[PDB]
Amino acid sequence: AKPVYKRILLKLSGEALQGTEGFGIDASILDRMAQEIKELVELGIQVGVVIGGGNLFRGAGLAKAGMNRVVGDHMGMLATVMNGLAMRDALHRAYVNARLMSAIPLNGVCDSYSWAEAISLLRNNRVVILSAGTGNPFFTTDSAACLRGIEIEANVVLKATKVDGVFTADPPTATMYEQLTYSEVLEKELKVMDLAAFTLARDHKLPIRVFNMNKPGALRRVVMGEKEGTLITE
Amino acid sequence: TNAKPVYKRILLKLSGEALQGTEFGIDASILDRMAQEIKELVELGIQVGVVIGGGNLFRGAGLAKAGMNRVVGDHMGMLATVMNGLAMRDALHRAYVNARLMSAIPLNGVCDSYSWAEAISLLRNNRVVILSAGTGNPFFTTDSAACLRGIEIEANVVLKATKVDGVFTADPAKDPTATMYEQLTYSEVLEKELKVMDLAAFTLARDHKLPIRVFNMNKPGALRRVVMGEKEGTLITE
Amino acid sequence: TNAKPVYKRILLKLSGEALQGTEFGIDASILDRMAQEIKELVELGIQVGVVIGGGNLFRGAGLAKAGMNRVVGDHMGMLATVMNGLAMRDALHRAYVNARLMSAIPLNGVCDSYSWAEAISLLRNNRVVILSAGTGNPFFTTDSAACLRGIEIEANVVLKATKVDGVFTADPAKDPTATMYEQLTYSEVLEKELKVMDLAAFTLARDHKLPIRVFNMNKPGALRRVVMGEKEGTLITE
Amino acid sequence: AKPVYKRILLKLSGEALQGTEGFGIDASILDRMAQEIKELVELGIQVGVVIGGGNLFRGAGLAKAGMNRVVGDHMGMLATVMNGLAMRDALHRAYVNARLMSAIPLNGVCDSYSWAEAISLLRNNRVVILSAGTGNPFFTTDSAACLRGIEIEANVVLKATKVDGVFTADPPTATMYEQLTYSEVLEKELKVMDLAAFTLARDHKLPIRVFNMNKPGALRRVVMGEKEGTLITE
Amino acid sequence: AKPVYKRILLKLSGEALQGTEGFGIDASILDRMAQEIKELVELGIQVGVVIGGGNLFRGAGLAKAGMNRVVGDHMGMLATVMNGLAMRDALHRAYVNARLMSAIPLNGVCDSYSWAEAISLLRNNRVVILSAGTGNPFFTTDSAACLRGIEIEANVVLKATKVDGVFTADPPTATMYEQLTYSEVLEKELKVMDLAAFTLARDHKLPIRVFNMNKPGALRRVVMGEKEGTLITE
Amino acid sequence: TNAKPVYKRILLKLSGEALQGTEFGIDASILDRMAQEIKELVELGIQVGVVIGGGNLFRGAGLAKAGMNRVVGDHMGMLATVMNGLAMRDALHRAYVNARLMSAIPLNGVCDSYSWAEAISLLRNNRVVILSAGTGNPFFTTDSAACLRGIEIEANVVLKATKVDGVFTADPAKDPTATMYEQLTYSEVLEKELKVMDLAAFTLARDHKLPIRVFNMNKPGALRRVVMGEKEGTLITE
Ligand SMILES: O=c1ccn([C@@H]2O[C@H](COP(=O)(O)O)[C@@H](O)[C@H]2O)c(=O)[nH]1
Ligand SMILES: O=c1ccn([C@@H]2O[C@H](COP(=O)(O)O)[C@@H](O)[C@H]2O)c(=O)[nH]1
Ligand SMILES: O=c1ccn([C@@H]2O[C@H](COP(=O)(O)O)[C@@H](O)[C@H]2O)c(=O)[nH]1
Ligand SMILES: O=c1ccn([C@@H]2O[C@H](COP(=O)(O)O)[C@@H](O)[C@H]2O)c(=O)[nH]1
Ligand SMILES: O=c1ccn([C@@H]2O[C@H](COP(=O)(O)O)[C@@H](O)[C@H]2O)c(=O)[nH]1
Ligand SMILES: O=c1ccn([C@@H]2O[C@H](COP(=O)(O)O)[C@@H](O)[C@H]2O)c(=O)[nH]1
Repeated sequence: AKPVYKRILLKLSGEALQGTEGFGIDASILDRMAQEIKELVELGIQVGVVIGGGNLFRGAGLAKAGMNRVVGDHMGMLATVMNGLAMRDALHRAYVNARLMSAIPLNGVCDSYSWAEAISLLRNNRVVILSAGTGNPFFTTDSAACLRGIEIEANVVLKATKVDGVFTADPPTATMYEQLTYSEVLEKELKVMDLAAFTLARDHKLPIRVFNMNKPGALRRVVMGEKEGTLITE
Repeated sequence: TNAKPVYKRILLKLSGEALQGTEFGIDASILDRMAQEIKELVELGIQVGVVIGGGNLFRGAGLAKAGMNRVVGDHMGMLATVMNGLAMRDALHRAYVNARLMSAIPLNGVCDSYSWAEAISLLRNNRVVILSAGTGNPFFTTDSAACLRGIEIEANVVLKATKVDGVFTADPAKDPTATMYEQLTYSEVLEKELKVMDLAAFTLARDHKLPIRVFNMNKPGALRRVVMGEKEGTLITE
Repeated sequence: TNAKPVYKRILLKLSGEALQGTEFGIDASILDRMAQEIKELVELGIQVGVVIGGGNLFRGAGLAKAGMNRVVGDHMGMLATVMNGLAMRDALHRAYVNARLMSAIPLNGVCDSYSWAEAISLLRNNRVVILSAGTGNPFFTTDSAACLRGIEIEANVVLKATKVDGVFTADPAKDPTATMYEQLTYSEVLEKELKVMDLAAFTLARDHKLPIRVFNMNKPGALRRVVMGEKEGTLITE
Repeated sequence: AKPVYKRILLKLSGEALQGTEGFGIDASILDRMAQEIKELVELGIQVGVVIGGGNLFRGAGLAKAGMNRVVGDHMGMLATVMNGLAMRDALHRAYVNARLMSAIPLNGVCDSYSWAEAISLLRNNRVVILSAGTGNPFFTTDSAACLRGIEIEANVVLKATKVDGVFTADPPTATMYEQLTYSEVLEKELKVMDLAAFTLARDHKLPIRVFNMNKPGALRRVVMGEKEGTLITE
Repeated sequence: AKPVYKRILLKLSGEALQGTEGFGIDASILDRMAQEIKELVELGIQVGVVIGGGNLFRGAGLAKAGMNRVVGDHMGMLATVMNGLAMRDALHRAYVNARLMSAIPLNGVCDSYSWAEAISLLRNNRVVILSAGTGNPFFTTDSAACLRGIEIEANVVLKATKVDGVFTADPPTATMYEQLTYSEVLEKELKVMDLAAFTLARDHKLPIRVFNMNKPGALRRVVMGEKEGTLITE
Repeated sequence: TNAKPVYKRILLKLSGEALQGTEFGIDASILDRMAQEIKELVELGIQVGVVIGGGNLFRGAGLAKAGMNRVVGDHMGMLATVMNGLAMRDALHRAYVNARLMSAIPLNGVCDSYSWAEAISLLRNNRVVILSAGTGNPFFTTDSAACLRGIEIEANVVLKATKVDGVFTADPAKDPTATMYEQLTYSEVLEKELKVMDLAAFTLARDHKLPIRVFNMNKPGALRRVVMGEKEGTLITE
């Protein structure tokens, strides 16, 4: 029983790093993720990680309050660097080789995203954390996850949510799909990331796997080709 | 009326805490009000350098206790100040106030990299200069950056904006015996072991005779009072 | 005469193709003419942001088919836009037009690194701002950058300068049935599956109600016609 | 029969990468060069590569058309980065470790030229591609080839041209020299790169070898000390 | 007899690199230091080096002459980069893997200080040279030595002076202490670096060892836990 | 009186040696005087670009003989020019002269990164532009940078400021037969094998017809004499 993927693009939503308070970053979750990612690295799986920032700031949210949307999005991107920073540290303290890259240059703190460098790091079994998403306002980290996934030629984009997967509707009667095609998602107007991102993933045939990052072992199951979450291909 | 400001150039240190205003994150309404108060100083001809905190988001020390490497915790803290500096600058722009955001740690694209020469030139041109990422080094606080930058830009005084009317004998929101002084010397702040800033900062401010006035920025118009020379906060001189 | 421009700020997207003008490379005479036309807009008080293409030199997709890694192909394409931006800026300077070249990917020394705050400040100061390297990311086109930057700088409209009078029903130089519309809605450009820009861009322009006018830049004075509100090209609105 | 050089500075003229049309970049040529350079790397030869840009833009040429010479030269230098980019990729797809450096910082795309880094890469058998020449206008990549050659202490500068070597005149009667001294080149006013470059190579005793990059195996022959092209020393 | 420290922060004062003239940099001293540091690296000791600049420029000194103190300090910091440059080279010519980092970004010349990178280099037995001190005016390299020492979690800060150690007064009757506590230093107003630095080292319990860098083998003795110089702890 | 400068834009190359003035390091009083002389040129409407040497601190070649790798020696030399550029800029600021320090090798924070477009814009705005780190490449001297930058900014002339009245037949402080010419052609400087600059530089200046005037900057007012067209130093033209 060997893993089913060689290189993956793990997308961690920012809310996944929140404690009970539903804000900031929660050490315990980060520490557990480091252990789960550690296991994948040992399993020979190359891991690229795109991290969210919504647990701190959402540009759109700041804009409604009156702020210029672009500055709000810059803050949001910065927030992802903060999460990337905390995640990288959790990885290092777990003795996992990891490099934090940023689409927005932040000398000293981490390194600027570099495709060539990124590929070289992955081939050398370094966990590469991609922060600041796409580097542009008006986008989400989901778009960065798909863009970076395509860029590093990941076998799949693993979207870690707080739910088991894709449901017929936000789960009383709602059931969970095990597999879907981009066509069926759109057709039924199912909820799987932002349209710009999904569309991007579709046009490039980047398969997506929606799974629950709170269910311990879920991540491992997904890479081991075991029944877990929903697969989106076609 | 007829009165004129007592300072020509100041280093205003906006504490992160004071940017919270209930519920963490940033309180838009507070930022919007500060932009109006700073706007008034600019119009009054006062050159303003602003060092902003980040404790309303992250404190390295706090993150370290949770297990994180202290240096990475401080880097996050410094980044948090850039986030506040970003929000503050925007509030300034939307209030039609010319402002630049400089960062101790280069984050090119989102804001300027701190530059002393540039900073002086901007201040002389009546641009509000926001200094973020504090000193750029871990193991320090923005209070140290406020004193360092204040000395660097040759500010006439460092105005520490906080949530308390001044320098108390103990945290007023936790100790009912809390009492604040209206005047203190660098010395008295050493014998009375009073809290103003981390000794590292204070000492720097002392050796260079940089006066410090602590006031509450939650008090609308308090900053203006300070600048006009009216009874507000705690003055700390030699 | 008596007429005034209908736009105060525009995002002009100069397609690489239109910079070819026979024989690949860049056609000096075309650049020189564009500088004169843009010069006129600046004098008319119109703030101009320019997103320039690179397909007259390299197209990532094209390089990929030849065997190159798509990402490196797109990086070359983006660099190609910087080359055009460089030539265009120079044409602007030699025409005595204040202009800045910003690049999505920092190439410090040769040109400025794109900065939103800086860009707005330059536009307000009547500086022509040239945006190169498009969005800075592979898998996108400059058309996406034109829409993104247009939204970013709050342009009143995106003017797509091409080699055809407007949005045809098919490539006019290859299909004799080719016909262009004078008006279309984001919707009609979806039902009629008409070609304007990559859906990625268009969609962005739609969600933000950024109007788009496609015109031929090979037509001397066509840009001026657009800006003055005269019949030219294809207008795409909501 | 082992190679005769340990570290070399390979100078590829921009026109060498042009297809039949005599413009842009031709995949096939790049792909073949990657194979030839691959062989040198395996032979233990450390390779530094200075690439031209004249197959895209020549500052002087742009200036005559009316452009400011400095901007024309900046475009020319950028053109070399484009070639460096394509060449590096050809190297990677041929499974050859290679790093593209630039005298003009281009964050993300490639790395900024760094002498220390360059030496370290060469010692680690990484092909180092130097683009943007000297970084200054009013110079040619030939000057960069000599400057970088001296900098990395290359044993020789291999100037790859479309000709077998140095002739008595641009080859009907013209014959090819097998060896020359800097003195004889100047004396007879022979055509071997720009004066600024040649002079630089002379003052530092940087030997030069002019050879035909279109003649398959020529490069290998030159490094194997076999009769090929012209040698310039003294 | 194995060494007593694993990672150290070696602080070289700028005057230690001066020749007889008492100015500039003296090759011979640099060459000897490279040999002594080489030995530590081979002994498995991870070495971080903070270098001074007072052998070239002191901001305070330039200020008295009329210059703006900040610009004077920038020159002073630059001076440390010059020493760092010369020291790194001495290390490379002695075949010691070394990287020069700077708190003030100096593209091409060396690398910008990076904590993560620094730790990674030390773990890989690379001598890391930290120049431009803290990067801020109004500080000394002694403060940088303590700050960087704490940052890289060095076991001790070795302050190399022109004296055997800490004396009761600048050595006729003055005697040398073998061990002191931060409290006794302050209490007796003993001379051990700047207050800002010492205080910093104290608050973090960073032990300090003052020793003579001119006494050949002194450095080795200190790392071998042999009687040498003064220890400052508590 | 009634006289006007003969140059509109010059490239002033301040040799490191001339910054020594007894005892190595920099002589504050010399820097202060130069600031006053340059101040006068700026007021006279003359645009000034300044390329500064570093030999008063480090010479790569010199360091190499001692055993250091030549490239690292040259990097130190270039850094030395940044140190002089820093001191010179400050002397200019304290003399109330608008000045920018640009460096061939980016040292962001302490000074601007050299930028041709920026440089021209600064000169046109009467800012003294100081160019440090010479050409940015090892194996060259600041004399080459002076000629290169001079050509780049289209200076009317390169003024080589040294410690000798002009171009002598041999080092005047070591050879008593030393004699200087008042006029020379690029050719004569080749047949007479006279010393002005490294052939690499000179040749560049020749091919572009960049005139060169060598004068002593230890002579108070000599720079002004040159600019006013009065007998001073050695003129080297075609
Ligand atoms: O490429 C990107 C990615 C994210 N964001 C901003 O950063 C936040 C990151 O949070 P999220 O993607 O986790 O929701 C977003 O809300 C948004 O404001 C962008 O502007 N661009
Ligand atoms: O020079 C500085 C300034 C701030 N900080 C960090 O960033 C936070 C900024 O918030 P504050 O407590 O200064 O408001 C601090 O808690 C600290 O962790 C530093 O590391 N260095
Ligand atoms: O955001 C962008 C913009 C452009 N390009 C690349 O650069 C070329 C720019 O030319 P154009 O086709 O947009 O004119 C494209 O073909 C493409 O390969 C990108 O990778 N990303
Ligand atoms: O250091 C250099 C090297 C090249 N170039 C420019 O870039 C082009 C590169 O092409 P070439 O050297 O292959 O002819 C030149 O024509 C020239 O315009 C420079 O300005 N400086
Ligand atoms: O963080 C630092 C370290 C040093 N210096 C300056 O650089 C010189 C370095 O020499 P020293 O620390 O060896 O005395 C100091 O004199 C001072 O002017 C600073 O401004 N900040
Ligand atoms: O383009 C340049 C300019 C200067 N230098 C170095 O820096 C020193 C600058 O001093 P100078 O002799 O030009 O005054 C030179 O000795 C040399 O080692 C270079 O490497 N390249």
